[PDB]
Amino acid sequence: VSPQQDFSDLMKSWKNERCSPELLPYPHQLMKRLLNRISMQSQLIENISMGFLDMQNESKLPLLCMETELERLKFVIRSYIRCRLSKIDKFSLYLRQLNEDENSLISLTDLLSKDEIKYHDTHSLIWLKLVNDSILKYMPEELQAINDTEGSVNMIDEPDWNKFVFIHVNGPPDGENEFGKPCYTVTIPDLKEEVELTIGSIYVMRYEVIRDLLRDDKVAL
Amino acid sequence: DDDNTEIIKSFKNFILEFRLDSQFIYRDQLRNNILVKNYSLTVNMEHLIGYNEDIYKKLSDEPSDIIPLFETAITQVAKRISILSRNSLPTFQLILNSNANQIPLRDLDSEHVSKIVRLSGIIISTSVLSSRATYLSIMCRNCRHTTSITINNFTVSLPRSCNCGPDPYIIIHESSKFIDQQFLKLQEIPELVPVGEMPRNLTMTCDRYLTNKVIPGTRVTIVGIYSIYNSKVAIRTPYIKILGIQSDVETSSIWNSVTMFTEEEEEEFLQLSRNPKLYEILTNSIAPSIFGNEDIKKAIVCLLMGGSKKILPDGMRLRGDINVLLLGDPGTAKSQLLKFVEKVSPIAVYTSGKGSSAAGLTASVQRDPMTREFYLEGGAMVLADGGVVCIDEFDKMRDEDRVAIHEAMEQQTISIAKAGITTVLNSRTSVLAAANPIYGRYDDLKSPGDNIDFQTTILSRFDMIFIVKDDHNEERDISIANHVINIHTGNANAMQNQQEENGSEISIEKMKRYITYCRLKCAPRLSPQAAEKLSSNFVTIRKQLLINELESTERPITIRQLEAIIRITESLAKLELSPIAQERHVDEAIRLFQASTMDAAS
Amino acid sequence: LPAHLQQTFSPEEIQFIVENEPIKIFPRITWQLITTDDKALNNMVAMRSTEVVLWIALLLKQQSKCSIVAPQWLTTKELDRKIQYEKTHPDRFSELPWNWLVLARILFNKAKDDFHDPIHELRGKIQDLREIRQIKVLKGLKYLNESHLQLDNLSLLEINELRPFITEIMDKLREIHTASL
Amino acid sequence: NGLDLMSSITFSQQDTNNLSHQEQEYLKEYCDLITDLKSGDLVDIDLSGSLVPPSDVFIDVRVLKDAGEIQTEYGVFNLIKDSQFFVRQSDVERLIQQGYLQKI
Amino acid sequence: ISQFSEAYNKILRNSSSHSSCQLVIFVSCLNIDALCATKMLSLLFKKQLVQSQIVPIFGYSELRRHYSQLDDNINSLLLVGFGGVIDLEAFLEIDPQEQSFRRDIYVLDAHRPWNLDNIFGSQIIQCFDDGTVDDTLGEQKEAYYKLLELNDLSKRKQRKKQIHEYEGVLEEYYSQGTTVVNSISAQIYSLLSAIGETNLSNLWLNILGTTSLDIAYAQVYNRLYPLLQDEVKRLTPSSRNSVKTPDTLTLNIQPDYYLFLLRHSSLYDSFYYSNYVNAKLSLWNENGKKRLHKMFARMGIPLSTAQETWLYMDHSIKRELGIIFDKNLDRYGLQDIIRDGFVRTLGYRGSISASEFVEALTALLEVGNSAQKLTNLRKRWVSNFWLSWDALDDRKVELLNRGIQLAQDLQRAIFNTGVAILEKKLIKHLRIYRLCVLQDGPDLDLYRNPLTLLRLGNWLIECCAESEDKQLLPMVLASIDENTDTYLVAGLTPRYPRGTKKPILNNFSMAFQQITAETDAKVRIDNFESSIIEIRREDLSPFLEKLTLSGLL
Ligand SMILES: Nc1ncnc2c1ncn2[C@@H]1O[C@H](COP(=O)(O)OP(=O)(O)NP(=O)(O)O)[C@@H](O)[C@H]1O
Repeated sequence: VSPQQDFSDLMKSWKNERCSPELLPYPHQLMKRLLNRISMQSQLIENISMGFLDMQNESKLPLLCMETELERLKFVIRSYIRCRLSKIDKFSLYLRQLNEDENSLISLTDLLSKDEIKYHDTHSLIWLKLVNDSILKYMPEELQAINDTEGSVNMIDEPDWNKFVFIHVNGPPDGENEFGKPCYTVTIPDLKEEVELTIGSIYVMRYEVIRDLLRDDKVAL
Repeated sequence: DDDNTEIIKSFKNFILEFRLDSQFIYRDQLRNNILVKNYSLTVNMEHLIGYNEDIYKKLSDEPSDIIPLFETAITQVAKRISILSRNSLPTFQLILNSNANQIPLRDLDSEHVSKIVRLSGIIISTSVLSSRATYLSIMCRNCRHTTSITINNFTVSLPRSCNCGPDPYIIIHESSKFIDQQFLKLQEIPELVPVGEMPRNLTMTCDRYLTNKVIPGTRVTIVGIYSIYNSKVAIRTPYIKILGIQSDVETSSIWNSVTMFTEEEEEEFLQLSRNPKLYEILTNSIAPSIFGNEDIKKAIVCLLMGGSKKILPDGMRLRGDINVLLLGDPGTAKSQLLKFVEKVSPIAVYTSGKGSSAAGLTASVQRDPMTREFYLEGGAMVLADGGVVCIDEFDKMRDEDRVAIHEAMEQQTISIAKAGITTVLNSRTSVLAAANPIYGRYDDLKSPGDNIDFQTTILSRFDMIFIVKDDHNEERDISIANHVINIHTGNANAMQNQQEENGSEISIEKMKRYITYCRLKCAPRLSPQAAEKLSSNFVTIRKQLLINELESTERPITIRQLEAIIRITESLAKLELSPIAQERHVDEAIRLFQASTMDAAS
Repeated sequence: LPAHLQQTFSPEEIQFIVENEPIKIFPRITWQLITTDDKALNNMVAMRSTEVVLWIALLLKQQSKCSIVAPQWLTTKELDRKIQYEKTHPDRFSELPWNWLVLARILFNKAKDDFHDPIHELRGKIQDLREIRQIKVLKGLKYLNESHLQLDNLSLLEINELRPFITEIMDKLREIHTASL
Repeated sequence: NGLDLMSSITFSQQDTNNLSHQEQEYLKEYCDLITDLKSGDLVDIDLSGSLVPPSDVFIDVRVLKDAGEIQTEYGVFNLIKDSQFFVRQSDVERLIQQGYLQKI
Repeated sequence: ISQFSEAYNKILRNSSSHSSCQLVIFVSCLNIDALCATKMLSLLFKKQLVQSQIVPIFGYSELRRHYSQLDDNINSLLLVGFGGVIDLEAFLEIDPQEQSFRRDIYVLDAHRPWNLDNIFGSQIIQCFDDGTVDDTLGEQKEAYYKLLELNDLSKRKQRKKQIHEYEGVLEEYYSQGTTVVNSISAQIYSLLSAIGETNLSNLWLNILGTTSLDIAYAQVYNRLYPLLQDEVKRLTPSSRNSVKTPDTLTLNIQPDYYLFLLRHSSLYDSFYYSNYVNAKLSLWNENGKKRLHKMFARMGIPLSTAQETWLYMDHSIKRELGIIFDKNLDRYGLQDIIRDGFVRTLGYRGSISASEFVEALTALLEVGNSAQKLTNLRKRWVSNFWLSWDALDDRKVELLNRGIQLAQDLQRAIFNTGVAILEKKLIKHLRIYRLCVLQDGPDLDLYRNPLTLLRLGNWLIECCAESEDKQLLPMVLASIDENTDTYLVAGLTPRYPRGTKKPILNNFSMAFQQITAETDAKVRIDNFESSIIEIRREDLSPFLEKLTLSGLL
């Protein structure tokens, strides 16, 4: 609830976001209080700003400091969201491949923001308009579907949990999963054995094997 | 030498310390080039004079005794840069250039000897690669003492100390290290300072990464050092050792080649292609001098780009790009024109011969009278390969290899079976024929053919053939005659072209880089129907010139003429930077040779 | 659609990251400011050591109503111990503040006046530091294999600037290797 | 889009005719969709704007043959040919992409 | 008429607000005195974090164009180099706007005499003359307070006679030679000094600002060395090297020379395009050419070494250069070259005297790029003004060097041209004044620039008159290329040979006004500077007959 932890995990979400292999949950539970909080002092600052016109018949330093703080914080979430919107487009089909399925975790309110689901299907729909009126007419029957054939392939892609990324390990230690020699963690790779890990050590590998540790907040990217 | 070692420290200082705000340019440059395996660095003498004047004051004094020292430190610099220790690392090259101050060649005597001289001139001919020592070691013929000499630059015979005597040492050839040396033969610039006399050639020598940097026959700038060696009183041969050498603009070019890239070119070259006037603005690039003659004026451009050259298996290959005739009455501007044309070419040779100036128009292999053994002496056509062919006086060309022109233009080659050598060597050179027709306007009331020597076949060998006829006619003159006095003083027409530079026109030293640019991309090609159009156009060109010949008129047309007009298409298209060619695209190439078809009708 | 970069962060951006780190300053001044992530402060004692975020200090240093302290890690005699450790440990990269290269340019741009003799000194020491570290990087690059990477101590600038090359490549490695089965 | 005040995709994307009509309709329909992302936030965003991080905070922008002034928003800064300023990052973002402003 | 601290701390009160501001500089105009002054001033505003628009006006009338064009909520105003003669309250009008008026205006200049409207009747200004000219100037004191508010028959001609005494007094003021006095830069320097700030930059900007005019008189500039050298003694960058250092790296005094482009150009051509060498040693002459080679025959210097680049001349030739000069140059009357003035150092990038660094700034002014064509053109000049603005900025030294070589280009045009006019002998002694005219030649567009003819006729007045005894005479030059005969024409005044008895006060500022008060057909005061006007060839020849009489001076 600490306003600083808000931005700490906002950057955590952002920094993890662009470097991420594929789209991850929308942190509305905390962002919400943010997207309101921004407008809070966005309105306040103008009261003390026009209130600074009341002394006009000196200290603008924290004035434009506070002002700056906004655009600096507001820009933050931009790259975060926009990147997601992109990965949505990039994955737009797979998102529906997980969507039509029952199991397991779906868009819902759970993965996408309301604007994100709207943008999602409106984009894939209008995409369908554009692809259908132009190259599907002209649309022989087995070709009438845009999805798996099977092969090859198509999108499908990209549930690539396998991809390589840079990481930096951290957690508020019991001193759980800590086995030594100085520090945690495992676990062993799909085709290989354990390395393993320490928090002071940055260990680059498949996003799958490490993914849980992003979910656990056990490692930075 | 510990004095020289203090100087060594002085240069290590010079590198580690120096800053242009804030990166240390030479320092970056090193780790940059060590992965280039350049093992050399180009240093501004002005960042040096800016760093410490002292070291230059002594450097400018006896640089020869220092230049290697300068290297012995920077070769150590890589040691403290390339890797950490506690291989093998080659002894560095250094190449230094500076804005300096230009000096003319004719005035170079004594005085400045054993110092730095910036100067240009032009290279005539490249010597063959000659490798020289870097490290060598030797066991004694008698005591078997193992000596190690580091041979350094810049003679020095082998030291004899461990009968033992007089000097019992022979090179360990197995373990030794090496470098190339060029031996440039280069000539003063054509313009200054011949006075009355002949141009001098003063000999200089490249080594290592300096070698093969410069084409034979291109304008260049060398800095180097003026020095002497005996070479059989005391009468020792004048020369200059070379550091560092820099190409005169660009020249870069060779090989494959260069851009590099400076992105604005692609855009600026594409915008050219988006300019509908670009073809015609190229036409307006060609003669700031010549107002009018727009026809042949359009004809020059299409050659330089290179035309279709397609190699299809088997070894059959068709030439590019083509040939052109400037033959016409004096007053054509065609020599003035040609003296534009050659300066346009990135690489070419201007021939008014006979062959130019003293050149066997084809390479004439001539024995080295020393150590016997014929070696090919090169040729104007040979050196001009992949470049323009300039010809005046084509009425007078050497008759025997006139045929080698009759051949090289077509088969893109010259076969020399003479003496020992059988090698068929490349001239892909594209000819432009500027000769003056027999008796001027007198071959017009006659048969216009056989004008060129005794056969009409030369025309077939050529392509875009153009007869320039200037009658004394009104007002086409009074405007170019008006153009004249402007052209002369004060360049009242040469100012008027500079606002067309800002408004429209090309800079033409640019035009080099343009034509260099789009000749290195793969060959353009027409879509099928413009070709079939060449078929119904030509079936009537040929039909027309049999029917024209219903008068039993001797002549002119071939099947290499149609194909000739083909190559003009891919030329004018290579302007566009487009893999294809449009119907009308080709069509103005048709209207462009169409005047030559009436040259057949006249 | 970001297009650029896109996976990797722009150095331009990562500087925006590090600019969010805490540091000490020497205020000239004796509302609130309110802000968000700031907490502090009440009117902050002039000419005393105090902890703030970087970018604010950057801006007030631009008004010169504050002075930024040199990080206690950043000094000549210190760089010596670290670079020496670097030469005697051909494999490990030793130890660094990790936002440092950015910090270097950042401070030298403006904060230059506060240090004692950084000029013509540290920029060289860190150029060389980055040098031997860079060759340690590049030489470590032959062990490059799937799937394991220990970059251990390496800076975010250091890393990010080269990110595309190991990432993109290593995928071409692992993919084909496990693909063998 | 592009950015204020986009205020239209008209003349933007110069292809116009050259871009096939199915794509023309599609594209303009798609930025019709993106306008709804301008509806969703409520930031205010300026997703189209504010691509690159802020600093700091004030710059000097010079105008290139641009008038102007359109400056009714906020306050009127009087655009003239060869006019530069000293101003915060905020107002820059629009006329810097609008092509009017230049130097950073 | 106020000390700077007051008006400055007051402009603060109207200074910060968002959106800005509202106050703005008017850079005026192409004359260099503002440029440094504006820049330091710019930095000042940038140091106090205050938004300001930056306007590079050119034309005098163009000022009216701009003030009337867009100023809305503007609460305060800056202006430079203008209104030292004509009042804007008349020119703009203005009119009262809301005591404690809605808008403040600042105006700076060294040109004299001030307008009568300038010190008194404070509305727009906020007269900036302080503390230069008090004077008094007790004549404007009677120009109002005796004038205002102005037996009944005999006191009528009495009141009108005393008023005619104030009329005949005040008539002489405002009718008088117009002259520059002090580089505004040092005013803003002592202003910045009053505030307590001194930056080595700002003093170097002061140098360039003061130095800006050094081809023109001094006159206080002679005593400005102390007002500067002392500040150079006020700056002690270090007790000692500290080699180099690569940074700071700051200026010192040294043997400067009136000789031109010394550091970056050949010593030969340095003597050769140089102004002081020209007239004294007769440069258009081949006689003085060979005679110059006699100087090296006393300098022990090769003609080659004269063709040499300054960077490569022997350290020996450098150290002994001045002493050599002392042993020789005193022969031909060249003893006044040597000057002890100021030289900036970027060290590794080289060192440049102020005097030198001036010229390339003046290069970017004319080069380095139906009545609408010349407005578009003036607009191009104002465009290339900015490249000179950044050419003040050290951050890019490279763009500066453009204009640096360009100086060799400029002078190569000029020097050649002047001689070209000398062997033609285009001089007409007339009676009252020497005058010439240029009908045509190469690069007349380059002669469109007020400064090209300014430098030109400067070089040519130094040339035509050293003296060159006797009785130095004022000058005028003219040229045309395009526009149907705008005939750019400028007024000019003789420079003494370094030994100035009097200020000398150009009368053509008034005289050209007498012709604009005359038939004034085709005459154009569109120029900011009274020294120069546009004129049509059709009426310029009678403008010349009307220039003959009445001779005012
Ligand atoms: N546009 C122009 N058209 C014609 N003549 C020109 C033109 N511009 C310049 N000239 C002048 O006229 C001459 C043109 O060359 P020209 O008289 O045709 O000799 P040439 O034919 O080119 N030399 P040659 O090949 O031996 O016949 C030059 O010497 C110029 O002085």
